[PDB]
Amino acid sequence: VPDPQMSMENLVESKHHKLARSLRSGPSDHDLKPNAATRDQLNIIVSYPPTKQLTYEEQDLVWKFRYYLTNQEKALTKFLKCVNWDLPQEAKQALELLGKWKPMDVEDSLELLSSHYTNPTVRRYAVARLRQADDEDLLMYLLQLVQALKYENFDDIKNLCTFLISRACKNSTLANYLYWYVIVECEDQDTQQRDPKTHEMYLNVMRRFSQALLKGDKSVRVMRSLLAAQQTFVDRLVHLMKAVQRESGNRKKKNERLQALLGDNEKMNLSDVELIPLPLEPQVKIRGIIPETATLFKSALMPAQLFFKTEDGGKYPVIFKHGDDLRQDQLILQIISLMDKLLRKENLDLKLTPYKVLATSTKHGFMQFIQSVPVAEVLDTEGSIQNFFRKYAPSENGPNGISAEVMDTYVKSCAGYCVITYILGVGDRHLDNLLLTKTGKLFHIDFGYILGRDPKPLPPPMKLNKEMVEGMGGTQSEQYQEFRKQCYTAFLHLRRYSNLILNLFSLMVDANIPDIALEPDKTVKKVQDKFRLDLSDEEAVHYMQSLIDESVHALFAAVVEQIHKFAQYWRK
Amino acid sequence: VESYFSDIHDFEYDKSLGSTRFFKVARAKHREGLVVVKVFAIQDPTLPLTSYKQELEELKIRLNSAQNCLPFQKASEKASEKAAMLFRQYVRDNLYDRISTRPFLNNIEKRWIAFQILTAVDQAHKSGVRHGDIKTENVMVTSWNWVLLTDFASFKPTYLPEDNPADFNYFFDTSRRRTCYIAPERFVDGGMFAQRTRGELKRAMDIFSAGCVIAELFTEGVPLFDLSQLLAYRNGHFFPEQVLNKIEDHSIRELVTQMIHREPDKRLEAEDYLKQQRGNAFPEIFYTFLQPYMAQFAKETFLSADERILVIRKDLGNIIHNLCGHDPKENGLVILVSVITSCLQTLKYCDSKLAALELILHLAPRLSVEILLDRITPYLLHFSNDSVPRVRAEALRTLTKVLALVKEVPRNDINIYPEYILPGIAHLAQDDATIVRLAYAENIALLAETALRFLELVQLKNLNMEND
Ligand SMILES: Nc1nc2c(ncn2[C@@H]2O[C@H](COP(=O)(O)OP(=O)(O)OP(=O)(O)O)[C@@H](O)[C@H]2O)c(=O)[nH]1
Repeated sequence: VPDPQMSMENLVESKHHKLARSLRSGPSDHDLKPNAATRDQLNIIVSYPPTKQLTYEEQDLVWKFRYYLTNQEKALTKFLKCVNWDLPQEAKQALELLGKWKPMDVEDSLELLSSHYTNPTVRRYAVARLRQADDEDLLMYLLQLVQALKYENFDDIKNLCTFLISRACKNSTLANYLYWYVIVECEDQDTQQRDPKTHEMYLNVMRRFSQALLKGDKSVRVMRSLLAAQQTFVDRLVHLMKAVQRESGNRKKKNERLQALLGDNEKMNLSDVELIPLPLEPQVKIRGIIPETATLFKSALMPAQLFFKTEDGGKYPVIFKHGDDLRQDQLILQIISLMDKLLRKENLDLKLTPYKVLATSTKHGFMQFIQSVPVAEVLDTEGSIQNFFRKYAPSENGPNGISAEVMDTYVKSCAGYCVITYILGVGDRHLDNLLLTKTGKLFHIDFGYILGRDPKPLPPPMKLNKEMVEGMGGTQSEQYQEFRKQCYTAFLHLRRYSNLILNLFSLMVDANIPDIALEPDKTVKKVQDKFRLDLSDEEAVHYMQSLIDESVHALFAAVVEQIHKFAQYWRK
Repeated sequence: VESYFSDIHDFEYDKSLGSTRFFKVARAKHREGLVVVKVFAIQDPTLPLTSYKQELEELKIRLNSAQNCLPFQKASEKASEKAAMLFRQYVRDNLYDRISTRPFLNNIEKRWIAFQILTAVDQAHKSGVRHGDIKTENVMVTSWNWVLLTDFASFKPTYLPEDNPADFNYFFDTSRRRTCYIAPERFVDGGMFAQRTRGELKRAMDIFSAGCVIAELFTEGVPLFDLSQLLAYRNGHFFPEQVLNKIEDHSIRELVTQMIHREPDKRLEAEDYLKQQRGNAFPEIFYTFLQPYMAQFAKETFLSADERILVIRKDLGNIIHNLCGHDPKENGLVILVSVITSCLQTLKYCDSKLAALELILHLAPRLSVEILLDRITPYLLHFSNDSVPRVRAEALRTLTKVLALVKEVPRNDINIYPEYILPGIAHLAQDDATIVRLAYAENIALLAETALRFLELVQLKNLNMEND
């Protein structure tokens, strides 16, 4: 169909250009719809990562086209970043545009509560955006929301705040996670020394939370009593840990002391305690600790294995760690939980195993135990990962003698952990930190080295060990190809949500997580570097493939593991 | 992508249109005109590309007779030892761009674009072709608002696993927009998936795809489904109620809602939708005259811009009788203006240039003021720069008469007079050709008086709007 106007100037567009470019025509930004060229540029601008410094041209364009940008729910964040709050006329317009925008996604609404949005109408609005999220999503973000208190105006609490508190009084699951988060900040002595206004603020936050709960009904007061009971329980575990920690001797003597003390309800009141919601998981109601099963691990900090008696008479396992700062793991495991949720949002079930972590103090807390066998024991006892799987998930019809479904969970889970460990740059890649389950689930332990901190010379770029590759059947196996395909899928899916990850890390810049506190200004930036948003989709996949080749040929990785094994053998 | 054109001497690389893992699309110049080339890089030569090439040749033969269907005209297996290339005619605009390029499509143009999409699906089904990738990015629109569905990609995988969708980024998501116009039934449970690459498409599948494409047109460029909302649609976890509630036209909204239906048994045939909406979402004028008359211009026999103007001029009396009757009749005229305006920029003969002006003069009294100022006014000033002095004079005569008919000034043209009308003809008052200066002197008084009438109306409207 020959078209005569194929290569000719668009005369209708040129006409509107002459009238829209006229300085005599007063800015009618309400009816302005961007042309194709403006839309393509606008799409790039609305997609920028929060760390990218915006030029002046985007703010004037977005304002000029402010009535057009009102149809993008995700553009409210970019438009408001362009508005020059110093001009009251522009501010009145900026506040007027905000009220008409299509309500943005809650995932993006966390960005408006960061310290960067200081306008009280904007912050009361940001709370209005968070006000629409479901409690089930809020529980995934409460860790970040409480950190967001670092950016709020401390004076309104001493006198957005009402919104966060209002939801907790209705749902006990949120109240539990909120409560422990507020307690953790109220005990951080480092914050009291570095920012006494904030520490006193946190004292006010813990106090304010108590005041709001106090005004509730008897059932809410009962909720309060449970928190008071909760406080006594954690205090007992800390005292017990101190009594057990003071006992100089072999693991057996400490274990006997731990079990006897847990059993001695008359002195420790830990064998039989009042009904308390479990600190690690507020959805499970507990009656006490099982003394006979509490044991100390052979770690430098000797974690305690604790089995909690559930209301129904069941056993809920939890780990109490003393001597380690679990706040880093708490945030990270929250991030792992969030990464897992995003993949499932796209129906990409990577079979992630997000183990729960809860810091109960700046030095101790509860962590969920996931059934797994240490890789050091697996490698020492069975020789190869396939021998391990053949023993626990034998399937005559499955790949490599392992049930195809079990192998599928292993491949998906291995890929999921492999991608998340690349994204987070986990450094402490010792064989003690990888746990493998009989059902194929893979999870990481001991995140003592994160954000790229690696004491070893020439570390491999991605956590893919020769034993892990042999676990998938080798470079010639179908599962190894299925693993790689899932990695590309996950990389692209997470690349799409790099904005959410950078939004959450931005709220943690003022959170004294060891690897964040080392370079807080660069914390949000480090996550962006892992999203590699600068590469195209083709280059990113080419890069990921190159990454596997670069990681597989790193001969030096095997040498460092043997040296570490020799040092651990001498320490044991 | 441009590097692949170095081996094709009949195609000269022009611009890159997009790059994905599956297909890299670029525009090239050929002896026949502009062409879109999708280049598939052959990484594994053991792939049975001959089987796909034969399928594409079958598509060309099956779709050769469809007027609203554009199959791949050329498939090259070994165009280069590195890649196989597909060639098809280039269309001025894709539907994705057309929505944001001025003039903005009026209600009558929106109905016409929807009507042509349905006609393309109906024709493809009767011709034995199923699209399998019906999206707003594949429904092309020509300079005369003729819709051509292009990029028949029978090589794309038909079925995708629901549980492992990541494998769809190269098959379905080449453009990274996360827009999914695949029929819901084409996602299948991954326990089956771990010949769906080319499982025979049900007609109900294309109806689903057309509904998403038809929806994007009615949602101002707003996609109908995102991957999460669409997968949730198949699983019942998502429904694009917000976007569907965005279809302002109730008649167009009903048609769209039914076509993107998740259950194939509820999707009708393309011919049934045209019949169901005949006289409702699509006025009768589209079927009886617009489609048959307009089909002459989309035919293989090329009508030059000059010939098109003469053909329209010859039929002008019949067009007005068919569109206005003896007398909502203006609804059809918006579409009619598009045929003339698409030609004014390529007219070569003086006889045609005058004829084009005659058409504008006869149609001008029958168009809405918004259409007069937006679609007619810009072309007359273009003709005012024509090489024929008689044309420059007539352009001024035409512009003077057309503007005297403007009784209402659109909000976008309040300052059209001082910055576009008056400054646009100002160069005519000093033209080298005495006939032009004569036409200027003969009309300068009329142009000024017309602009003054406009200013008085704007002032009265502003006074009334201030008192509102
Ligand atoms: N203006 C214009 N745009 C075009 C033309 N050809 C393709 N495009 C656009 O450029 C992009 C090319 O990517 P496509 O592969 O066609 O995207 P798609 O239609 O979603 O994918 P398919 O269903 O496989 O065709 C799309 O936005 C097309 O709309 C053209 O001839 N003119």
